[PDB]
Amino acid sequence: GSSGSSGLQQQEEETYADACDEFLDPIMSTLMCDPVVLPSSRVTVDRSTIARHLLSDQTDPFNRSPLTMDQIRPNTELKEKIQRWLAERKQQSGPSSG
Repeated sequence: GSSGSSGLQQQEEETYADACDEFLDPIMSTLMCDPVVLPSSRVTVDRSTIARHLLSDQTDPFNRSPLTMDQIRPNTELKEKIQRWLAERKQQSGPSSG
């Protein structure tokens, strides 16, 4: 349990204020974990960001043409870049216990 001025989580979860547009979603404006390349609009969007748009109208949010989950492909060229930054960004100054 708690002891004094403690807590599990006080709202919010993350805070990416140092990511380039290449990683940030064009619509969600947030970090992209699974960026999919749209073969229609040629735009990079999260695999989940597109799914929400392919719920009632299976098409592109920009091109507005025939599009589906099978059409969109995973942006490996970008995903590989996110792994390099997400791993490099975690540098910090250096803990100190002693």
